[PDB]
Amino acid sequence: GIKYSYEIHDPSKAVKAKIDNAKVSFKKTREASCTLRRRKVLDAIQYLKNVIAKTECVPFRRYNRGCGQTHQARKFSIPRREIVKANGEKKIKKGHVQTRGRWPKKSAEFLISVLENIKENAETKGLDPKDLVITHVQVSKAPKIFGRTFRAHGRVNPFNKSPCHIQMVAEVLG
Amino acid sequence: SKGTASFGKKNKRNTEMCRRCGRQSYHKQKNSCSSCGYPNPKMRNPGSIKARRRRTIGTGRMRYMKRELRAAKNGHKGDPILRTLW
RNA sequence: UCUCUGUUCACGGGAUUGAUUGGCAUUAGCGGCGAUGAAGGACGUGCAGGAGGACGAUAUGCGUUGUUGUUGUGACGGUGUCUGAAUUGUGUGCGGUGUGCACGGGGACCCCUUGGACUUAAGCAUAUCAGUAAAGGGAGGAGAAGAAACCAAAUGGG
RNA sequence: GAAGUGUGAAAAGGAGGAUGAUGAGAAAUGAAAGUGAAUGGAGUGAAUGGGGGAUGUUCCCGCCCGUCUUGAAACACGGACCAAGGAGACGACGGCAGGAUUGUUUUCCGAGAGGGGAGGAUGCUGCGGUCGGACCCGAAAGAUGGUGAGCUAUGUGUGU
RNA sequence: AAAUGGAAGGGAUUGAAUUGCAUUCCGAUGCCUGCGGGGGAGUAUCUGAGUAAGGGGGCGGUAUCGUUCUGCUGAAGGUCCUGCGUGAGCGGGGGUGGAGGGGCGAUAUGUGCAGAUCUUGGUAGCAGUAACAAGGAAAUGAUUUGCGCUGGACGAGG
RNA sequence: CGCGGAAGUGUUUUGUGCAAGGGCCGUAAGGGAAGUCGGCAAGAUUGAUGUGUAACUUCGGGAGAAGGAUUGGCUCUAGC
RNA sequence: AAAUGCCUCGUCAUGUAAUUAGUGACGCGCAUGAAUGGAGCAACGAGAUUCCCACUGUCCCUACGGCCUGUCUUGUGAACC
RNA sequence: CCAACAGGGAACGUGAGCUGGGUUUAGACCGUCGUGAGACAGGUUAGUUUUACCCUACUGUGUGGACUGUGCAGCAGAUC
Ligand SMILES: [Zn+2]
Repeated sequence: GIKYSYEIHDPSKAVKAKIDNAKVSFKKTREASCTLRRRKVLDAIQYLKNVIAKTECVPFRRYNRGCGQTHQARKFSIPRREIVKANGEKKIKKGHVQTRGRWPKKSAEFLISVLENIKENAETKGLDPKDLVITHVQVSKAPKIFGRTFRAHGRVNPFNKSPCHIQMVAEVLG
Repeated sequence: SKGTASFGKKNKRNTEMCRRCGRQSYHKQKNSCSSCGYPNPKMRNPGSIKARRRRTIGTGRMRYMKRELRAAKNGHKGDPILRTLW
């Protein structure tokens, strides 16, 4: 099927999981996964369960035209930094305040399924699921699925789905 | 109201299955098939160039004419029993 | 983080290269349907079956003969529901109440009837396209034609 | 009145994931448009280009192509993006040019009555001319032969 | 004396916007001078813009006949890097791929694309936007309670 | 018929609580068509029973002309 | 001076504070007129016009309130250009 | 009535702002003209007003304390 784009060095410490042609919106699922890397595997499962209860939000950064504003999104702001010696010259970099977020909740169930498979694959190799770190997440586009809808004056237009593929790799950083 | 609303009145059927050709084109008030022309003894002249190759010799089974063609390659010898009488 | 732009890996789509039990052309033979019920149509047939193909109540096949031991097959003969010219009819010959023949299918090429307009004339009416297309009737492996009430003006041909 | 051909020499085998097995090979090849992940550089200037220099920029020059037109950057028309397909070829008859083979070539004037000696032929390639669907795509119409009163209009039989 | 705030090109300038001068200087792809390339010319040389249009010399696709080579010790195609040519284009190297591919002379052509509101197929931005759905409840729900108004038969059509 | 009820039949159980601007409606001091091409739109009259009814007129009509009055609940009387 | 009159907002009277409107009267009428039918309105008209009473958010000049949308969430998820 | 009731420009400012009275294809009447089909800048009556969710402009809003200085931009009272 679909191949991994990550090269796993030291394959005794890694774990993998996949889903091909998942029946979930590609754009919403790609936003929900954009803060998962470098988290602990058990802290990313609790973070996605608070998104379903609506106590933490998902930051909307790329596919976000006309999204709602909320106070929970200010936790992902980028601070003002100093960039010394671009090419020998020091410069200054303003920050960004986030302000846009949402609570998808069907993308969050799909990502919890993939994270549970990685947790049961670590048991067979006998390593501690409290020591896993997420080192790789990728959400891609899958082929379209066709449908239809009725418009005024006896017309028909397309009415389609946009699914996706999901991969993940986890590692022990000893 | 000559559009959508006029379509809800179209529940009468004028035709039935023709007993010569098998299409839904035997008009009952006219007593006439619009495809093959039944009950005229001859079949109707086709209405288009393609219509000639949809129903002709060879588009069905040819149950007898195939047999006769195998018999004319061997001089039409018949049943070997009856050959004494002939 | 976002926007633009290098690099590497993974997608998305089906171009390109190479194949082909298919198509297309020219040439040589043949041109083999029907009241002894055709072509076409409807419905059926396998122990376990829908499509297609095959087959007809002798139904997913029977007999004879060749080759086989196989899911077996070739060449020839028999059977063929209900329909359809579809006729237990209509017309007509020979007889004197018996017994024949015609009808439908196909029509590229052939014989007879009927018969356009687009188009060209830088316009358009005679003219042209053209006695051609379309329509109808009648035949065959071809058909039609054919043995001078001819051609001519030589030392005549046939 | 369509669209749709390909696992392999062998099924030796797969089809949620992971761990694996078989095979020469995971399995026809797999471009562009467009996208995801990681990592390097730059930016708050529409972008892109040429000269001259350089591991991005700093100086100079530079309005969007095709087309009709006296005249287009145009408040003239076509063009969101990529692949593949897509338009002066063929026949007949004549002329000329270049080339090949051979050369012992010629029925004249005039309406007629009458009068009376003066190098071509057969192929091959190209260009100009005419008729052919005639460089490619495009009318409003005309004619021949057939289909319809299940919508709707009028008459008539029989019901509500 | 005119209708958005505005123009000796601008900031400015009392001569840096007037007049008269030249003994200095700057400034083209034009001129002179040394090399290189093309085309003419009677061979010591002379001469290069160009739409419509016409002529000469070259590059490339697919095949035929005719000659001459290469591939499982890894061909074509495809991708990245690199050499040669004024150019059309032609070579080599490393991955991928798993079966064929070329040079030279004459000959046959359905012989080269950015456009035609071109044809067919695939794909972006717009945009997770417009539009639509989320029907009163009781941890449970064959029990309790709240709301809406068509309900039951024959024909056509299925 | 309208305005309300039966019978039979249909129906769910973790979206928000309501800015501007829309669609369909309600109430308004004092004035009373000054609005507008134009009383468009809205407001107004409305059932029944006594009373009272003009010009004109094809003598049939006009006519419910116009204009004025009465109306609930309770307890009784009179007629057939 | 009419759904027929160019000149033309004809001239006189009447309705208003004010009348290119309406009605009455006048007539050399660009170009009225007799089944091309002329004159004429009882009854009838979702026909075209002008005025009176009544009534009012039409307006002076706007205010406040209701329900459904919009604003905010989850799911499904186009098009024009 | 008034202090006074000046004159003009902005795609003869302004229809994805409205309205649709003029103009206003297809129905109809009258007058004049034409043998006729029909004609008239002659009169009369009846006659569909589509789509923003994109870029910019403009209005607010967001872009991370407390007390203040000083530059820039806006600018209001008029008449009896
Ligand atoms: Zn038939």
